[PDB]
Amino acid sequence: AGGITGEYLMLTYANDAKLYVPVSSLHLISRYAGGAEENAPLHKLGGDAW
Amino acid sequence: EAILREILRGGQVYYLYNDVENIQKAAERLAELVPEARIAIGHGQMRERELERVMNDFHHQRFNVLVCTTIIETGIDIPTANTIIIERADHFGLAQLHQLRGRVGRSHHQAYAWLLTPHPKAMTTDAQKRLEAIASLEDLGAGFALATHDLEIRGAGELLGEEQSGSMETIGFSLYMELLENAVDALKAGREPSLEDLTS
Amino acid sequence: VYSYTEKKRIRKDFGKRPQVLDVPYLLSIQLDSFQKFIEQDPEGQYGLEAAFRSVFPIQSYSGNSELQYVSYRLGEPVFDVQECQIRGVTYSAPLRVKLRLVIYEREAPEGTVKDIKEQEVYMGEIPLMTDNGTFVINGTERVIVSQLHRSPGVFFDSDKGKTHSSGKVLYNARIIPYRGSWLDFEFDPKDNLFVRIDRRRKLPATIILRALNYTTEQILDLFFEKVIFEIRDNKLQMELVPERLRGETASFDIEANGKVYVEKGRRITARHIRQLEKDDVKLIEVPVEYIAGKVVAKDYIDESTGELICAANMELSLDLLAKLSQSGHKRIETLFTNDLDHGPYISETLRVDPTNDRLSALVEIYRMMRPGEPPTREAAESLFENLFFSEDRYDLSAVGRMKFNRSLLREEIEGSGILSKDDIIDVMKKLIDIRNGKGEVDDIDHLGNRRIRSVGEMAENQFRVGLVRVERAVKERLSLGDLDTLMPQDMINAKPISAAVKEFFGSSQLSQFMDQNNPLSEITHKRRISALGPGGLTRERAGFEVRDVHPTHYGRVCPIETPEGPNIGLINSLSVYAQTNEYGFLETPYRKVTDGVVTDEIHYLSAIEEGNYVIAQANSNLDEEGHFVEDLVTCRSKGESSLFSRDQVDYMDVSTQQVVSVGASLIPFLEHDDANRALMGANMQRQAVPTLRADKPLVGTGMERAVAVDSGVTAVAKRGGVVQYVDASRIVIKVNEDEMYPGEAGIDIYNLTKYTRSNQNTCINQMPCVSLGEPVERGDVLADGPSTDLGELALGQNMRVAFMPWNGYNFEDSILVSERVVQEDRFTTIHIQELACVSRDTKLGPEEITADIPNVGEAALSKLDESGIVYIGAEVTGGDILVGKVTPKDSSLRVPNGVSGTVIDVQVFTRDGVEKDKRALEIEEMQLKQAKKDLSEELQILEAGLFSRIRAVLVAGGVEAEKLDKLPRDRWLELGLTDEEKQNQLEQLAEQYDELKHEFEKKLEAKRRKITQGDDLAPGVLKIVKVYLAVKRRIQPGDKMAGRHGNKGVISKINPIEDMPYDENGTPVDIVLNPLGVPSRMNIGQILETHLGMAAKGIGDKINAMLKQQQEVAKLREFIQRAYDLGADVRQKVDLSTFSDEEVMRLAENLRKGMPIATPVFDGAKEAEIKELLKLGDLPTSGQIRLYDGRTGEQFERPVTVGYMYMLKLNHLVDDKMHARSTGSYSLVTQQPLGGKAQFGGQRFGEMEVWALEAYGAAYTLQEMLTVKSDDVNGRTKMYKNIVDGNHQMEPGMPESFNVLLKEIRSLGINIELED
Amino acid sequence: IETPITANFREGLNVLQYFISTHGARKGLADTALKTANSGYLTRRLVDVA
Amino acid sequence: GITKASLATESFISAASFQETTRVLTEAAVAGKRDELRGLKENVIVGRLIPAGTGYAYHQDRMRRR
Amino acid sequence: VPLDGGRFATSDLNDLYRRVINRNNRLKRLLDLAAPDIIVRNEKRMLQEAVDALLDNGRRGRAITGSNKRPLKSLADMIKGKQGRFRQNLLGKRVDYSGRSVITVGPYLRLHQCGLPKKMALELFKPFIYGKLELRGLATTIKAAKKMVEREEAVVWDILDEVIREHPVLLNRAPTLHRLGIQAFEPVLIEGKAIQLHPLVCAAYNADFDGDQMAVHVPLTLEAQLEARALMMSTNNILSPANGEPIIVPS
RNA sequence: CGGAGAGGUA
Ligand SMILES: [Mg+2]
Repeated sequence: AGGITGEYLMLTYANDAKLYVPVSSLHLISRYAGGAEENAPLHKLGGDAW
Repeated sequence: EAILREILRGGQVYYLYNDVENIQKAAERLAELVPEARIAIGHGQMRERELERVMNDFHHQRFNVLVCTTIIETGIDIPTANTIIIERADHFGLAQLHQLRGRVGRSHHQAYAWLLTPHPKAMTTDAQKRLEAIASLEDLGAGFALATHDLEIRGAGELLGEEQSGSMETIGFSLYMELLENAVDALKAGREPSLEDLTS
Repeated sequence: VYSYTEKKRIRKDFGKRPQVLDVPYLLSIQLDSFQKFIEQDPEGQYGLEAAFRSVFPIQSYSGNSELQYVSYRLGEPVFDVQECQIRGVTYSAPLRVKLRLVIYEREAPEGTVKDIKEQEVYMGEIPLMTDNGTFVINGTERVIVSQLHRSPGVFFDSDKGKTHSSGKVLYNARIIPYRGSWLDFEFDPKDNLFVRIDRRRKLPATIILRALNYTTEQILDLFFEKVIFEIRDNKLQMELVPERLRGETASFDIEANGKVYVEKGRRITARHIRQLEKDDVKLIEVPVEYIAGKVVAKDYIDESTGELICAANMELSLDLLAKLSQSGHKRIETLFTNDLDHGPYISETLRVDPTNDRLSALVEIYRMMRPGEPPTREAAESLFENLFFSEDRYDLSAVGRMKFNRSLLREEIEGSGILSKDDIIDVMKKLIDIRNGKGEVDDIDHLGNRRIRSVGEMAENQFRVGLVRVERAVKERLSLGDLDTLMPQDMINAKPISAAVKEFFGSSQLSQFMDQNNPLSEITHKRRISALGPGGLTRERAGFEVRDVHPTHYGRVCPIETPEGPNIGLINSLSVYAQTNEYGFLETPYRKVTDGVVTDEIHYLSAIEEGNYVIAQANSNLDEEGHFVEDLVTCRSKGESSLFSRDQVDYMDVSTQQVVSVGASLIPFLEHDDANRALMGANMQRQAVPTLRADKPLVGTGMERAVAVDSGVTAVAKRGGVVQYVDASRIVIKVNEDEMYPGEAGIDIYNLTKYTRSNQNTCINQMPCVSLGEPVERGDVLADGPSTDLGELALGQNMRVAFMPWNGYNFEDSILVSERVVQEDRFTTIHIQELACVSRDTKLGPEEITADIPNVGEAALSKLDESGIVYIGAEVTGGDILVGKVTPKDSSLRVPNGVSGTVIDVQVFTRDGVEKDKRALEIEEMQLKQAKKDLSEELQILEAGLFSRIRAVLVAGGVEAEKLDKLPRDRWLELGLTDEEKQNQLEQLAEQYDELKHEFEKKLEAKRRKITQGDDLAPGVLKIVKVYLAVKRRIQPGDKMAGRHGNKGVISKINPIEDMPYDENGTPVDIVLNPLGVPSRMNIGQILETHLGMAAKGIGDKINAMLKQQQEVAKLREFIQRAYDLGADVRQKVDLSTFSDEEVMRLAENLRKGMPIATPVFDGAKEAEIKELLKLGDLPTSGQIRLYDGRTGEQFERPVTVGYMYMLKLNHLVDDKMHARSTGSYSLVTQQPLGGKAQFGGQRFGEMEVWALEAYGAAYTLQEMLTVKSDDVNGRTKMYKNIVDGNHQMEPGMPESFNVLLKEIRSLGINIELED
Repeated sequence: IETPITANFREGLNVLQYFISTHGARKGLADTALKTANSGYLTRRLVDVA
Repeated sequence: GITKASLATESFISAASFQETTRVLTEAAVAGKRDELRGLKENVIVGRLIPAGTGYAYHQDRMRRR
Repeated sequence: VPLDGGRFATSDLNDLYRRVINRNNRLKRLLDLAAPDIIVRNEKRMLQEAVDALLDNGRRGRAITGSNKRPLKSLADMIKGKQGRFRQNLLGKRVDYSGRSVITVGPYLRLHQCGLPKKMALELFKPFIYGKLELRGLATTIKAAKKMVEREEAVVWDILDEVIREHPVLLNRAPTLHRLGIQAFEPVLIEGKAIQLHPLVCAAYNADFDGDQMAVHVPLTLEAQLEARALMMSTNNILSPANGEPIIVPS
């Protein structure tokens, strides 16, 4: 991230737009609450802004 | 050097950043550049009570530099504020540039109005034209000349419609006068009430 | 040893040099440069990866988010190249790149990541070079030629003495960086070294010296030699080096150690210096006048009072030395000045310099740089520090640093991309040395100074220019707030990249329309070396210095092949073996000559390294070991040729044909032509039209196969095997069992391109040369393209010629062509033209193309269908209707006046949404049927191949001859076969057949969608129809046909057969050339080719005799072996005993029409071999025969030359050129007739032709040609009426284009009028 | 050049002598082209003075 | 020279259809010059007969008429 | 003029005149308003600049630009140079009744006659054919004669042989360097497509037969035909004007 | 029948 090393969480949302968040900020992550771990949908990052 | 020129004189500075997300950063960036300043922020998306709080602090000189967006276009003009520094004179209306350039002064203190621009290749061609337009015609009574030069830069919008300042190829002046006199004849002829009046 | 395509017809190769390096792939520059452009670069220094690492990662302005780059990948083209040419769309590929956006959170300090997103963003459409070298940009196939421009570095140039008229030369030096501000040092005629930057105002160079933190003392220490004086007991003793007195005159008594060495008035001899060295002298007593003019080195301060006695760089004098000595100064340091060896060019500049220290020097540089802006300290020092010493605002490339360090005699060709202190000091020292004469200037047209900027580099430059705009847009958009909701693709627009790559590939001075009326014209247009273009010299402002052929051109650039006319030598063409260095300079191969043995290791020497060694000649005779037979061999040492010892050589040329290009290597007997006629031969061989049936040259140079195969016109086999089905429109190759891949074995398909239209309106059509049931190998030519015969270049026809004057019908350069030539249908060439009709969207409704048009007979609608489009295959003539169109109020597409032909292809385009007509619909139904037939035939042929391999692997482990046919081919898995690895192979092939079944069900629908998809057109039109006419322009008096040796000339009569000069056997000559064109234009190669062709047709006629009557294979084998022998130690050595007695009967079937001969360019067949080969046939070995007249039937005395000259028909027809006009259209602003042939225009009677009538007495003729015929409309209408009424009389009046002039001057403030 | 091309056109020319002959011919051709360009203006100037 | 002797002609059309037209027009419009149509070029410009060959007799007739 | 796509051509003079009219109207209004001196001073400055741009653009360094980073063509730019009126449209101009074709030898010709293709000869002499067809009574209008010539019946070739008969045409080469570069010639009708040229005059024309093209002009009036036959015919130019020596030397 | 650029023939 500009000369530093880091470990991150790969999240593959819809259309394989990868998102990473550091392991330090793990409290931004929760398990799916709908009970549909084999039926969950897939959002796109940020939404259709433009 | 401009900020210390205005501070050690004893007057406030209108720093014009024209952004809401990055102005918070620009506060400490300017504070790090100028330790000798007392900088605070004011923008339109504040809760409208802190905004007037900052303004009534600013009338009483409790802090010199006000990094602020174009809320000062309305202006609450004080005596000491006497140096406006536009951070991005690249993208601004020419009318806006002149009006903010008129927001300083109102005293016997000689004021200044810097217009900081980016690299001359980086700015657009219309941005260039606006910049030599504001740089050249600098004297007393340049209010009319700036708008006269603004015309033929943007072009007068469609005469019979909305949307001032557009380069459209709509109806000309000759046809407009014809339409107006035809309307006058057809109105003055038979008893015909007004359109908006029958909106009553 | 012989490929099966080269066992069909073995070209007898003359020539004695054994070739040590085969010709490279002739399109290596284009293909290798563009694969240097688009390839993943792990080192990261070339192409797209280098541009992405140069621009990305980009920081936002607020410094809270950077956008960084991970990897990139080319997508797949939505269209194929044939469809790209059809629809008129760029053959491009999507550029999918994985950018990665970070976000810094505002709470934590600088350097922290909140969220980091990363997705594959689409940017730009980069066009792809096809598998030949040609891009497809809008269906117009464009070729981008390489450019030959100045390499960034240092150039020590000069005026030759052509300013201020004193005869003084002004040596100047110039640093040209790749990217940054130029620097250049120059002299003034007052011997002052001045500096200037980017042609701004001219400063003293000592200012730049001071700006690098140099005092005056350091300047004088670095730029001068010192002389040591010491005031002592008597005189000013002075330490002297013996060599310091060379070339001076003695002014006093030079005496040392009680020995008077030199008397005054003497020029200091060499004996003086030798005796001074022998006697071991160091010290001289000098008189006081020998300090009275010289200049001190160092400023000398008082040892007691601390005050300065003499300033730095000040001339000493009498009282000056007195005050110096009274301050206790013992040592004096002086400038070793001269007038011929070490001049005072620095000291005088220091004197004229009005600046005394570094900071005022920086201020002076600021005030020269920026008028106005009163300088400060930090502004000036920052300007100078980023003017030449910033890695971002100033950058020599790696080639720049290479040229810089090479030209300054350094050793490190690697270094920083910026300048330094010692670099500028070394440049200054070199310039001063060049002024002193030690060292020499650099000629600019030396190929070490000029660099090849090929397609990869120019496209990378334009892509970087496209990227830097996206950089700014992404910068300001990232500076805009609320960054968490956005994503890559939102801030980054593809439009700047696509626009700035399309303005290069589409409309640039180097991305030019492909000359495409040959294979040779294509393959020598893809290797042009243009000196023009951006960053290069202008076409009409190039002196004779550039246009000459420099002695460095040997082996790198062809010296003969270049256009003649306004740009001679600006558009040079590459040589055969020349390549591009890793920096861009042109390098050529050489054989390394060891101690005494010419080895076979190939060193590629550039244009600079060549000057150090000495290089042998291409044909210097060595014998079987690498030892030269002569002890004095011709060689090239340094831009000049000489005669060197047998051990002194360092390198040999690789091959005898490395000097010439590919367009001029196909001229037989080139070593006998002139160079003007060889130039004309190459430039017209570039223009030959592909005829009806291609015919091999009987006399080639063995380069024909390389030109045919390397260009993409032929269809050559990718993998060898056995041919399975030959059509006139496709070729199917079943692969051999060993080259074939394990999974998806299949068999190869080559869909030949039928009668499509070239760029030059000629017909290109591949046709198969391999018969059914015939083995082919890898690299075997299957289909011959336009003007190729069995995979070798055949541009024209080989024709029986006789050299004699024949009743003046071949007077100046004309040609007399027999009528047998037009009967035998050999020069009749197909010409395909494309006419387009448009359906505009216009006021009062758009135009309908349905047949209904007014004021036409039914003969004008006889050929058009119900839909208004002429049928495919309907013979049209000039003035017919191809597509009827109406004026909303006869806007039809009519055949142009004069052209015949057959309509062979109708294509209709339509915007999506607009309904189509019935013939349009049937066109898409035939297109759907054709695409479905192609895909389904591919599917079933691939099924047959897969099941053939299935039955082939079924031989062992479960063989069932009858069980395999109890069920059909589909269920060929669950049969009896033990569950082993073989069942796994069956599963692989059958499941991949299932994959082919899925490929069918998706691909068919994709092609159906493509066919029914509307196509993007320019706004304003609705539907576009294109009609393809095919004309067969044969031959007539006027069609300009030429030879290979630059003997052009139109033909003047189609002479009947019986009038042609026939020989003693009865065979009529086909063409009667002129002898008078041979002496004055010294192209003797055409006579030598005539004799050699006579010999070749004699051998072919003997084989035809032994074949027409049936004779056993031993006779043919013996005669063919005798023919392939008899060379004076040639290198061919074909042995017919390895031929299987069937392929002899095919070889002699191909040899019955003349035995083809190879004559390599400068190592050709001598006269003795030609005489011997004529003697093998029963022809007279003098070349000439007695030839009876045709009409009178008596004998031409003085027996004349007959032979077989290979003639071409050039693309300067007479159907194209002839034009005439009585009255037509007229121009608008000026009522003069239009100009051109497309416009129905009249010839221009110009300035010179008006003087040619004033020089006569023709006043009336001139008056009508500039008033009545042309300009006076009230005169020309009445003149037309008078001519129709039988009365020839002009009422001239006043020309209208003088009234136009009168109004255009009267519309200024000038009153111009006519008096009484 | 101190070494003349010692061979006629009936015999061959080796590579180096052909290179020198090529130089002579290229000088002649370029001189012809820009010479015609120079001569046209000269004959124009004489025509419009006489 | 032929350049300057062609520009310093008494007829401004014969010096304006030569090179450097704008200076000739200014210098010949300030001075109020007059062109009598004598040469073989100004008659080409204005489209009447050449006064050299078969038009010489016509121009002689026109000169003797006035 | 329109570019066929719903637009019109630029016609730079209209742009310059538009600038002048705009500036002049602005100045007129500002004078009607009794405006302050600085703004009317600036407007008069820019009006003067517009007039200098319209009359002679490029005499000032800042050449005005409309598009393409290209200076506009002013009034004075339509007169100067190779492309002005004087040199391009006045001294030398395009002509009717003219043609152009490749040349071949045809050494059977006499010195006064040159070949001429049937198609070119029919196309140059079309009004003469119309006159003769109206005279013979074979078409009692111009339209029917036009259709007849367009159809090429076998009567119009007889009409050609009646109108070619003794009617010189002027042959011309491209770089007409001296007065022997335009020569009259009586035509002989040829069933080809090349202008056959008697090989004695190739010395005068400097015309090799290696692809040269020559232009055929047709003198119309009686004065012009007599001028061609008396002055310009090939049998009169056998002595060059540069020296008394012949120019019809057997070459 | 506008402009720019690229070629080509004599
Ligand atoms: Mg010629």
